[PDB]
Amino acid sequence: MEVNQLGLIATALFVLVPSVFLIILYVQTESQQK
Amino acid sequence: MEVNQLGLIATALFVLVPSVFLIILYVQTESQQK
Amino acid sequence: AELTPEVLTVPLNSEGKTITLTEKQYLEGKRLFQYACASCHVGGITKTNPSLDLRTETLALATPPRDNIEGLVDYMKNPTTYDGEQEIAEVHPSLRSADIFPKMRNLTEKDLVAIAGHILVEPKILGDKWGGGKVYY
Amino acid sequence: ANLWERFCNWVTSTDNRLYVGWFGVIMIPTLLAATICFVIAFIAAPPVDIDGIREPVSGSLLYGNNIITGAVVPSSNAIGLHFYPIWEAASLDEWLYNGGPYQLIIFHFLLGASCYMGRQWELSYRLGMRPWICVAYSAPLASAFAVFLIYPIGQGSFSDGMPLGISGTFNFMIVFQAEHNILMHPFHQLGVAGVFGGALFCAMHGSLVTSSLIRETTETESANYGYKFGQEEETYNIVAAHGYFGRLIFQYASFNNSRSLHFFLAAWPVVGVWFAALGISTMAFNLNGFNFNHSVIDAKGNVINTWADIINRANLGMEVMHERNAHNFPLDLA
Amino acid sequence: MEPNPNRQPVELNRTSLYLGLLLILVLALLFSSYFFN
Amino acid sequence: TLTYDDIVGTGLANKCPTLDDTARGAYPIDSSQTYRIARLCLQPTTFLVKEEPKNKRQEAEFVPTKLVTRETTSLDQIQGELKVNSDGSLTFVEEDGIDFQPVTVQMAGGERIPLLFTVKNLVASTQPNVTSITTSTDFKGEFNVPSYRTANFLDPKGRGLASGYDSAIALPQAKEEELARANVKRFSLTKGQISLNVAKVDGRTGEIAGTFESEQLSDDDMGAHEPHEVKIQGVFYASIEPA
Amino acid sequence: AWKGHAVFRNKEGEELFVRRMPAFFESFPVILTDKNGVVKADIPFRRAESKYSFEQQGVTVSFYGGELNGQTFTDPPTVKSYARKAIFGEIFEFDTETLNSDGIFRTSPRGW
Amino acid sequence: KLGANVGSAQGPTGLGKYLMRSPTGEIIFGGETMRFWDFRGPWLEPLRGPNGLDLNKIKNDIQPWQERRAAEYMTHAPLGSLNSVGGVATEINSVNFVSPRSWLATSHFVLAFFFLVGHLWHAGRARAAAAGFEKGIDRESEPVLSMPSLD
Amino acid sequence: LLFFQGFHNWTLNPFHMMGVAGVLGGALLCAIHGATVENTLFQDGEGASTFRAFNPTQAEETYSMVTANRFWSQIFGIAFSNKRWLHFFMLFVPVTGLWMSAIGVVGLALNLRSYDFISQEIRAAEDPEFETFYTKNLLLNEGIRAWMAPQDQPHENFVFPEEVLPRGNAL
Amino acid sequence: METITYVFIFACIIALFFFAIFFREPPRIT
Amino acid sequence: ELVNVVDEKLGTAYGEKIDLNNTNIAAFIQYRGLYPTLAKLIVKNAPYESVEDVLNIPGLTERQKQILRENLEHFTVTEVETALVEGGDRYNNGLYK
Ligand code: CLA
Ligand code: CLA
Ligand SMILES: CCCCCCCCCCCCCCCC(=O)OC[C@H](CO[C@@H]1O[C@H](CS(=O)(=O)O)[C@@H](O)[C@H](O)[C@H]1O)OC(=O)CCCCCCCCCCCCCCC
Ligand SMILES: CCCCCCCCCCCCCCCC(=O)OC[C@H](COP(=O)(O)OC[C@@H](O)CO)OC(=O)CCCCCCCCCCCCCCC
Ligand SMILES: CCCCCCCCCCCCCCCC(=O)OC[C@H](COP(=O)(O)OC[C@@H](O)CO)OC(=O)CCCCCCCCCCCCCCC
Ligand SMILES: CCCCCCCCCCCCCCCC(=O)OC[C@H](COP(=O)(O)OC[C@@H](O)CO)OC(=O)CCCCCCCCCCCCCCC
Ligand code: HEM
Ligand SMILES: CCCCCCCCCCCCO[C@@H]1O[C@H](CO)[C@@H](O[C@H]2O[C@H](CO)[C@@H](O)[C@H](O)[C@H]2O)[C@H](O)[C@H]1O
Ligand SMILES: CCCCCCCCCCCCO[C@@H]1O[C@H](CO)[C@@H](O[C@H]2O[C@H](CO)[C@@H](O)[C@H](O)[C@H]2O)[C@H](O)[C@H]1O
Ligand SMILES: CCCCCCCS[C@@H]1O[C@H](CO)[C@@H](O)[C@H](O)[C@H]1O
Ligand SMILES: CCCCCCCS[C@@H]1O[C@H](CO)[C@@H](O)[C@H](O)[C@H]1O
Ligand code: OEX
Ligand SMILES: [Ca+2]
Ligand SMILES: [Ca+2]
Ligand SMILES: [Cl-]
Ligand SMILES: [Cl-]
Ligand SMILES: [Cl-]
Ligand SMILES: [Fe+2]
Repeated sequence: MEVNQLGLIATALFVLVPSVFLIILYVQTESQQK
Repeated sequence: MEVNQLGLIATALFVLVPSVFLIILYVQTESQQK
Repeated sequence: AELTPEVLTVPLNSEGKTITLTEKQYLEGKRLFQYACASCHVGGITKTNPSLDLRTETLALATPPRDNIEGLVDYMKNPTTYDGEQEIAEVHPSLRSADIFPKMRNLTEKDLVAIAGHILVEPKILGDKWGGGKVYY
Repeated sequence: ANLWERFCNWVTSTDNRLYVGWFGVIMIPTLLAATICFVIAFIAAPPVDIDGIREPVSGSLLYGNNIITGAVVPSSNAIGLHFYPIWEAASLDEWLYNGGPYQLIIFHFLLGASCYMGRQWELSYRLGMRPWICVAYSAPLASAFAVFLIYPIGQGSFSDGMPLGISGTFNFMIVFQAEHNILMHPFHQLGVAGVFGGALFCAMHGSLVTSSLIRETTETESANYGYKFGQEEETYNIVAAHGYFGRLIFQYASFNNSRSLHFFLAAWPVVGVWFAALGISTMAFNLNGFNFNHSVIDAKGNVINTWADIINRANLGMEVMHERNAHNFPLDLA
Repeated sequence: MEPNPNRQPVELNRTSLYLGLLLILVLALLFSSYFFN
Repeated sequence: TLTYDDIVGTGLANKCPTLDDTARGAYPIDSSQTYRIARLCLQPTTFLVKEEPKNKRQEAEFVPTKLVTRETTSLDQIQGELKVNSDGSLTFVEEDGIDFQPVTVQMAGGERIPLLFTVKNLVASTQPNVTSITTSTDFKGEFNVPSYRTANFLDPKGRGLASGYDSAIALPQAKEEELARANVKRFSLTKGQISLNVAKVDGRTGEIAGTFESEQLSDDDMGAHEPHEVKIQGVFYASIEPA
Repeated sequence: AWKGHAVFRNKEGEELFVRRMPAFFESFPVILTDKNGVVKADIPFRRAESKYSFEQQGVTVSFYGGELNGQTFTDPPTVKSYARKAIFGEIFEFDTETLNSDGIFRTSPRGW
Repeated sequence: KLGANVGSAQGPTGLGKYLMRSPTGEIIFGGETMRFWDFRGPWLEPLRGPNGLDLNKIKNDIQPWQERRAAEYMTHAPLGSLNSVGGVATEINSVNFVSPRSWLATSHFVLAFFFLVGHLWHAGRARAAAAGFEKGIDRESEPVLSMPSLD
Repeated sequence: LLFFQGFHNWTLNPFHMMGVAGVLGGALLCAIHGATVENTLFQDGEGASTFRAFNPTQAEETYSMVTANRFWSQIFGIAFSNKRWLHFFMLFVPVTGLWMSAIGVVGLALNLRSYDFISQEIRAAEDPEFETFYTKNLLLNEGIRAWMAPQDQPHENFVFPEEVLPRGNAL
Repeated sequence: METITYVFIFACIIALFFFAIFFREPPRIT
Repeated sequence: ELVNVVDEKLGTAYGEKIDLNNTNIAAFIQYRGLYPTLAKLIVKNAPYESVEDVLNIPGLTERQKQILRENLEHFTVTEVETALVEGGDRYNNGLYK
């Protein structure tokens, strides 16, 4: 199909950037003293 | 120019995935006590 | 393979008389050619006019014929254009212009004969390398 | 304390995060200018008539290059060694067509790097150090001078200076090999011995010192935490290292003296690269590599090729093909 | 340099990570068709 | 009376000689004598390029350009026959000289137009009854414009007409049709027109000077693309002498 | 499809063989010899002293088998084209539009 | 000599094959030697006019001694190998020649460079010796230890 | 070397390039480290030749890490602070480099080259005014192959008539 | 977009120079 | 539609003999007595409607006319090809050894 090429990168970043953000916060929360 | 269409995402991920990895490690190191 | 007397036998004149050079003659001819000629004629070409070489077939078709000893010796005394029309001693080293081409000054008949022999023998050794240029290096 | 006094005190201050210094007063602006012009040119400059035959070569990203193919293209062969500042041009467009950016960048850069070396001396002095780090740096600097200034002077044109780009660097090397047989030049050979050898001794030294680290850590932590910055104790066992190395070769090939060793480490690559620099700089005046073309002949007089002759065939390919539209006469005399 | 007294540690618990990942992924599953168009 | 060392580097070498405002006389033409132009000089001062509109039905203008190849543009040391024709007009027949210059000018927005600025094989004639050349005299004529590059020129992939590859070798199994115009080099040969307007005459010395306008095609990159229409304006100098 | 086997001949009817490209070469000259390996024709780089051009030597090509079976071509451009393909061995027709093929060789899974 | 009109011969690039203009207009030789138009020599200057090389002098006034000299110099260019094989790097063995200009230029570049190095060496050492730390850093009075941290 | 340039375009290969970085970087580290230690030495003797003032069994560092660190921090912006890391890194750079070049060569075993940029070629084929250093270097390579192949690969019995040899004007 | 990528990676590298120099972990003597 | 005119000319007599109207002057070195004198005259006075018209060049000596006659068999004439005669290429065509 003649799709928007940028679709791919658009989707990829759309997922990865916020997800990564979360993962960072989560991980640095778990490493904090208990 | 007629470049490989996957170049962009390939490069993006090539940067982002390992960088994020490092960032995660770094941030959770800093959040550790002492 | 060796440098045989047969290899060293070259036309002396246009009438098809040969002469057999000594190894000493050939070597001196090489030395003298390098001393007085190679600066323009290294390998049998001509740097200041690449259109004319020292291939035997080329000398044969020159006027007068230069594909034998006496032709070449004569050329070294009184050089002409390829068609014989002009005498060019003024811009080409020769006994006649040894005043302005000093390296020609102390050259004997024997020397010119030796040079001529070098020029005739060399393509018999090197073949197409002689006058062939960088393509054949 | 008048104003000039405080200015001098700040310039030469040993407390600035980056040392300025008097050399730095020249370094900083020239390097900033070279860098800025370079980044802009590399991204956006139009094609440049490097060989002065109205055949413009595209070096920048926006004009069809990637990182590997892009370059800041040397100034035009029509210019030769003439000084071509912006104000000698009728317009920025002319300036760009003729490769002005190249000259601005390389002159500012060479000044800047020279002052960088000076500055190494200068801070060594302000800190009470011995002074010769800058002499070690003289080797790569001399190389830069060799490919950007000296070689162009010898050949009569900055159009034969090294291009500011990856592929342009390769072009430079290949044409150089054609015109000088640099591989067969003992100074380049010494340069190779210098950088190969430098890599070797780098690894060697790294590995031996690493090998003899005194145990200061547990298995679940980096051995590097075993060294504390500024600690007075040496962190490895140089006697154990020397013992290993002496046994590996023989007792006397080894250095037990750390100072002598480290001096060797400085001297080998520095001297080698000096010779590389001088190789380029003397080949600048066409004193070229060893020529054994047709050196071996048989009894009849047949040429017996050696590997030198094969090299010659390759060199010939480079020669006849390079700058395919620039020569009208049979000898490439520069 | 003297330490800034306004600093605060930041947190994200596991449930928030899961909720967040669900939001991002589902949003992506929703919008991707439009990104490709 | 300047020497090379007075001149070198000044930019003067690319300028044509000039006549004073005193030179408004006439140069007597004797039909019996034979004449020559000993030195023709043409110094371009302006290069205009005809824009190429989109609707193809709008008036195309000649737009200004920027010279980027520096002071290398003038034609000079041109000599030729100066014929007296039956109707009393004169005809310059160009025989030899430095009668071409490659020139590159740059359009607004950056497009570069290379051209072979030339008067090669110029034949230019006056109006009839030119008993004396005056500041009312003028020449009109035609010249040839050969390909900007000649036949040995190789493109960046090593293709050419009289030499070089005849295909795109980096694309071994590509279809050749779509690349034909780039693969098959072609040698252009066209016509230009020029008008010389005499503005000054020194009849004692036979020196004339004035302005010119010529029109010609630009480089077509050996058939790779369409040429542009160029108009060149400048000043000229000629020295007439009986031969 | 196979285009069929190309047989090259000069104006005298001698069969000529295109020298094949070795794997080392990204690009290769077009050179034609007889059965004994004597150069009979080529595609010249410099033209000024060409002696073996297809035009001079009157090179023609005839196909046997495949789509072009029984056809002969004599116009130098076309003969030259098929010769260029002949340095690659047997000649084939390719669909290059479906994948937007770029005409540059790629390795097989054997390679990868 | 063969009948070429050298002033009008257009080279392949569009620039004159024999003669062209310098960036400021002077008539100069074409080909790569366009870089060398600043050259001045007793054999060439008779062909020089106010605007550079003169086409009429070139057509009519070139003496045989000039031809001789040009050929001599063309064939004794300062190019050659370290083992004194004269000519370009791809030339075959035959001429024993390396120009005195190359020998002198190269020798003195090498010497001038190592003398620059010597100057750095002895200048730095002289400063360090006059100030008293050419033999190293005093452990008991290490200057940097009395300086504030960089950060 | 010359063969690899002409046939493989080896210089364009990112693995070779990483090799060059490893080798020249190693040389750099060798030089810079040596010079640094030698120019931050402690005065441990009275001799102007400072080599004797070292003892293999001595417990103390012979040069000042702190002074070296300040110097490079101010000259270059960053500096080693950890000796162990410094020396490990001196192992790591040239070793890694040589390994990468080995990978590139393994590719070249199969002619799996970094020979071309396809986009470059599509543009240059369509546009005879487009030129870069990359296409220039390919011309050089084509030269190398044509002019060296007959004598370099004699088993192929190459005969390249003069007229097919690629050559620019005059040369 | 290729150009944008090249310039982006480069720009990131320069930013990193900035942080690695001015916001390094300061070396501390024991 | 698109044709390399030089390759094309190689398919005419231009590829077989010295074209008095097109060939570069060095070709005249192939035969006795033609270079440089007659070669210069010939190239200078081109083009020729036929080979024998070369006998009519003004100023030729009787001996020159004889030599030309001896070599008519080696000559040809074809239409002047701009690509071959522009740029002074008949005197220097960028080819040396
Ligand atoms: C200014 C310095 C200089 C220059 C330019 C020349 C130039 C020349 N000499 Mg002369 N000569 C010199 C000094 C010089 N020489 C010295 C010091 C001596 C005494 C040994 C001689 C004795 C001499 C003789 C006997 C002959 C010559 C000849 C020649 C000619 C051929 C050179 C040759 O083939 O070398 C070959 C090249 C080498 C041997 C390579 C030398 C490379 C050196 C070792 C590199 C050193 C660089 C640097 C100094 C090292 C620093 C070390 C670093 C770690 C600090 C050439 C014109 C020949 C000639 O033709 O005479 C008519 C000849 O026969 N020379
Ligand atoms: C900036 C310049 C430069 C630099 C620094 C390099 C660097 C390198 N090149 Mg490259 N090269 C360059 C330019 C450069 N190149 C150019 C312009 C080209 C043309 C394309 C090449 C063509 C080229 C080729 C064809 C090859 C290289 C290879 C290499 C690598 C070889 C490393 C090595 O030490 O092997 C040295 C060999 C070894 C370390 C093997 C083991 C050696 C044992 C231990 C030695 C035992 C010796 C023993 C004691 C005997 C002594 C006897 C004595 C008498 C002699 C290295 C990364 C090589 C490579 O990539 O390998 C993967 C390679 O094959 N290069
Ligand atoms: C189109 C082009 C346009 C470009 C325009 C660019 C103009 C920039 C002007 C902006 C001025 C402010 C910026 C200063 C930032 C800074 O570095 O401070 C850092 C510190 C802090 O300043 C310290 O600051 C201290 C006090 S305080 O912190 O400032 O309050 C003070 O005690 C101390 O004296 C002082 O040194 O300053 C120093 O360490 C001394 C000055 C260092 C100079 C750096 C020069 C860089 C040269 C680069 C060469 C390479 C080029 C390419 C490299 C990739
Ligand atoms: C141009 C540069 C761009 C920069 C990009 C950075 C992007 C950052 C992305 C933000 C993501 C936020 C995710 C927070 C997710 C999260 O943390 O939830 C849990 C969180 C609970 O917060 P608390 O107050 O309990 O605090 C707990 C702490 O640990 C949280 O930090 O609630 C909120 O954050 C409020 C908003 C919740 C809304 C979430 C609803 C999810 C429902 C699922 C919907 C999908 C399913 C639909 C089916 C039909
Ligand atoms: C003197 C010859 C010049 C070239 C070699 C110079 C050695 C130093 C150059 C490297 C500098 C690295 C950065 C500075 C590194 C640094 O700081 O050095 C420090 C080191 C020790 O310094 P010292 O202060 O203890 O001694 C130097 C003076 O103070 C005198 O006591 O310097 C030396 O050992 C000098 C030795 C010179 C003895 C003569 C050397 C001869 C070598 C011959 C090589 C020939 C090779 C030919 C090819 C095979
Ligand atoms: C006048 C100013 C002149 C300097 C201008 C800017 C120079 C920038 C220097 C590099 C800054 C970034 C360093 C990050 C990394 C960083 O912060 O490292 C910091 C690191 C600190 O070492 P330490 O011994 O303190 O670390 C030991 C332990 O912490 C390890 O766990 O330094 C090194 O490891 C030295 C070797 C790395 C040398 C890398 C040099 C790279 C040069 C540039 C190469 C790429 C250029 C790309 C071109 C587009
Ligand atoms: C050395 C003394 C020397 C010899 C011997 C020599 C020979 C020579 C011959 C036989 C010819 C004729 C070639 C032919 O095919 O007919 C010839 C022609 C030319 N040469 Fe020569 N030559 C010697 C020396 C030199 C030197 C040093 C030069 C360079 C300055 C030189 C050049 C030439 C030129 C030019 C020609 C062609 C001249 C013409 O036909 O107009 N020669 N040489
Ligand atoms: C080719 C041109 C030849 C011209 C003729 C020669 C003229 C030479 C005159 C040199 C003048 C140098 O003058 C120099 O000025 C500076 C600044 O005021 C002085 O510097 C002095 O004052 C400043 C400011 O308080 C202090 O920071 C510094 O520590 C102190 O040394 C120098 O000690 C002095 O020597
Ligand atoms: C490409 C897209 C990527 C997006 C990247 C997003 C960047 C996110 C940056 C997160 C920064 C986290 O910030 C980090 O927080 C932790 C706690 O929260 C701090 O940690 C601090 O608090 C904890 C808890 O009391 C202590 O144990 C610790 O010793 C103290 O330093 C770190 O000093 C700080 O650096
Ligand atoms: C901060 C801006 C620096 C970069 C400016 C680039 C030159 S400016 C640039 O020039 C091109 C060619 O003439 C034009 O096509 C384009 O429209 C114009 O924007
Ligand atoms: C000049 C007309 C010659 C036509 C025949 C050309 C050789 S054959 C030709 O080769 C192409 C690859 O280049 C294939 O894609 C195509 O399928 C095939 O028709
Ligand atoms: O410019 Mn760059 O390169 Ca030193 O040689 Mn000549 O010139 Mn060009 O040719 Mn080869
Ligand atoms: Ca008027
Ligand atoms: Ca396509
Ligand atoms: Cl021939
Ligand atoms: Cl090139
Ligand atoms: Cl040239
Ligand atoms: Fe160390």
